[PDB]
Amino acid sequence: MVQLVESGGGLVQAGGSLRLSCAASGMAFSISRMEWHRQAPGNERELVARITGGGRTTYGDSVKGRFTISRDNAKSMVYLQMNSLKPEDTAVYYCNTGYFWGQGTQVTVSS
Amino acid sequence: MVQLVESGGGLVQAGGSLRLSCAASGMAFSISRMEWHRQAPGNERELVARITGGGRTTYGDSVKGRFTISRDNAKSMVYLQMNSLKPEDTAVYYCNTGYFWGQGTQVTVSS
Amino acid sequence: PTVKEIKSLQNFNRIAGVFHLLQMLAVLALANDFALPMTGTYLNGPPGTTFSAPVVILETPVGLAVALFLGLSALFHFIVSSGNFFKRYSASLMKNQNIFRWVEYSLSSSVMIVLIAQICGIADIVALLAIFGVNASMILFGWLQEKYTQPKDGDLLPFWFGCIAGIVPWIGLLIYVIAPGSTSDVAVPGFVYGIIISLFLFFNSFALVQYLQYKGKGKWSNYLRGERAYIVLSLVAKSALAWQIFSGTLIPA
Amino acid sequence: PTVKEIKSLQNFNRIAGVFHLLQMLAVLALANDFALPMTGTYLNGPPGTTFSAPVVILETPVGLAVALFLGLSALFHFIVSSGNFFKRYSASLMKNQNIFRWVEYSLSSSVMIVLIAQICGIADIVALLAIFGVNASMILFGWLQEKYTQPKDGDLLPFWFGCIAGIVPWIGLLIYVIAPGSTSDVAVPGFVYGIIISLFLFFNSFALVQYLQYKGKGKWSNYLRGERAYIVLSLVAKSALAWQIFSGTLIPA
Ligand SMILES: CCCCCCCCCCCC(=O)OC[C@H](COP(=O)([O-])O)OC(=O)CCCCCCCCCCC
Ligand SMILES: *C/C=C(C)/C=C/C=C(C)/C=C/C1=C(C)CCCC1(C)C
Ligand SMILES: *C/C=C(C)/C=C/C=C(C)/C=C/C1=C(C)CCCC1(C)C
Ligand SMILES: CCCCCCCCCCCCCCCC(=O)O
Ligand SMILES: CCCCCCCCCCCCCCCC(=O)O
Ligand SMILES: CCCCCCCCCCCCCCCC(=O)O
Repeated sequence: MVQLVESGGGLVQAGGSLRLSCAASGMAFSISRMEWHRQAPGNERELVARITGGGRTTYGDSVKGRFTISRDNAKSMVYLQMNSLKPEDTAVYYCNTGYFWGQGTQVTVSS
Repeated sequence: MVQLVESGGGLVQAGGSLRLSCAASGMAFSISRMEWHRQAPGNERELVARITGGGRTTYGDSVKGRFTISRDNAKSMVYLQMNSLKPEDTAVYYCNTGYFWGQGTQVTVSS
Repeated sequence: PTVKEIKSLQNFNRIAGVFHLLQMLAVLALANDFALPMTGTYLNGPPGTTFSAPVVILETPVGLAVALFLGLSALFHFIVSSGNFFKRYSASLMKNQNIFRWVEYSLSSSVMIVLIAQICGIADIVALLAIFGVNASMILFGWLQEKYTQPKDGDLLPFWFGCIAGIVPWIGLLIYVIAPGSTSDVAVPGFVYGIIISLFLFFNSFALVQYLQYKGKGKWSNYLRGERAYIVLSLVAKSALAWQIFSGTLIPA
Repeated sequence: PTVKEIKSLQNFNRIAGVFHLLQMLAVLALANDFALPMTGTYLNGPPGTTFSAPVVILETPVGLAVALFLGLSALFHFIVSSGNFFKRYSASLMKNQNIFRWVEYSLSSSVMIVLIAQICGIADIVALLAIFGVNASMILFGWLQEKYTQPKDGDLLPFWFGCIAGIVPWIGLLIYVIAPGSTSDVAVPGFVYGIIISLFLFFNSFALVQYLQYKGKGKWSNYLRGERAYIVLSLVAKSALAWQIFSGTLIPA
């Protein structure tokens, strides 16, 4: 069974910064590709980042220059660094792979 | 780094039975071959069992019909079941691989 | 074979090359960024004792590979319809052999089969390199058969050798499709089956055309029929494969 | 070639076969139980998204493989020195070609190269299958070169094709020996280097003997010299390899 567990998030101000973490389970972590997804309360879904298991990185054209995704092998960790937030990113974030989803976390930005 | 940690052992009577366990670390556990070694206080070393990572099992010609080694993937576990003990197996047991040893455990059999 | 029959092949080859070029340009312009890995699992001790976790060595982009195996054919079909090259081409056709075709195939077919094997779930680098070698060997066997024998004489040994040396990659594909010994509950998609079946049929078609050309019946005694068949099948195969990968893998962007 | 020269080859082949049989029996009697795995890493989703941990499909024992590639040569050398088989053998030698040799080699050399690749740390099944195919293709190219051409005429195309199609496995071995992109601190032992270097030299020797036989100098114009060289090198190679694996892997029992 594949289990993805992520932590972080919470409530911050407009100029704050966050570091969300996701931990993986019994798969081959050094080859597989990991993703981060975002859902707003009232919209369908989006895409945030991909890491392709080799180093290359692609974004969603709406968070370019603000977010940064990285991975750490030998511990099975996926880190998302969010800097210079805006008062519209109130949402729920999910850690994703080849359709093995996880229970997302809440991010709130005040005025 | 490869870390092997085993637990079990202790003091028992002549007719007792034990179950030693060994847990492995950051390697490919479903392919690699695991071993169990025994050292008596006053002798050099011996061999107890091998599991060859595929299912086959070989012993040391002195414990045949008494010991049983098994492995469990998806949790990285190696189990050694000792039955019908004799008052000569007082020793220290080690969990072994391709020369990445571990800190052994003590087994004592009374009269 | 008279002069006019060899003259029409100029326009035939030019049309084929133009079609290949247009398809390559479209694929380059429309594709997104997709990649597949080449990996490797090394030892960590004595020869058969302890291994290590797999690591990723290289990453193949797909749009560039598709553009590559279309551009190769475009370039060769434009080369053949050149000047002195066409003189040597006609002279060689008068002798019942062609060389440009095998030089093209020994690269195009190898790239095709490497991509097809990679989609199915094969990642080791040595497997891909040896598949490349096997396919090139099959094409070279076909070249030797065409060079050293004569139609209607009943000698078909290099053809059988090429048939023997061209079935290994499909056995490997079958093994990874059946997947013996696995612990999983996710089924293979459908376009994988479509690709496998279609390309197997096309390869069988190429082999059959070779056999019928060198059997020498009452109708196939003319070499230009086989030449035209080899051009048309090559023009169809490339297009049949390049637009099945694109729709299903490269499209959502 | 006269009658007596073809007559001595009976005793020559018989001696070679007896030596092979004795070595096979000794290896079978003395070896312990050692095994190496054949594995496979499957997908767990879309074509390029998620993989699974490797699993072991098969296990090769080593003593039986060694006994196999010695027994094959023993059996063939005893077959050639038979009755009507010897008549056909002499008749074919009169025509400057031999068929038994290639039928033997296309299996013996393939088993050798599979074992050598497996010791270095290659475990995928498709890699081993394709290496088998490549080696067999090289031997078949040698067969075609011997069948379709004549000495001293200057045609050496299938020889070059066989040289091209026989260098892939050694490139793979080199890649896994250099080990790019790994994260480890354990060095390769010495007998691995010994095996690799010695067997590369022996393969080069076989190719050189073929080339010198078909060049046609003032001394090598006799075919029986090349025949004797092919027997002796085969008798040496098998023994040079089977006793390097045994001392270092199979011995501590
Ligand atoms: C790799 C990038 C460069 C590839 C270029 C290869 C083709 C170069 C032009 C060769 C054209 C040519 O005239 O062939 C030279 C001769 C042919 O002799 P013949 O058939 O006329 O008797 O003899 C030969 O054909 C030489 C044999 C080698 C050519 C075949 C190459 C096959 C590539 C396999 C890749 C694994
Ligand atoms: C793009 C062109 C391709 C994929 C052409 C491939 C041609 C073949 C697979 C045909 C190979 C042949 C045989 C199977 C046996 C030997 C004769 C050949 C080369 C025509
Ligand atoms: C046990 C016998 C063995 C390993 C013999 C192997 C023979 C070869 C590796 C020779 C192959 C040749 C070439 C390299 C090119 C083509 C001509 C051959 C077949 C003699
Ligand atoms: C050389 C051509 C034939 C090659 C045949 C190779 C067969 C490989 C697959 C056999 C696996 C049989 C089942 C393995 C045991 C299991 O179920 O885990
Ligand atoms: C050197 C590898 C090439 C193959 C030649 C070796 C022949 C044996 C191949 C594997 C066969 C496995 C047989 C297992 C029998 C059993 O169930 O115990
Ligand atoms: C077809 C013959 C040539 C094949 C050449 C294949 C080369 C594969 C090895 C290249 C790796 C280069 C370094 C990779 C990046 C890294 O250091 O991790």
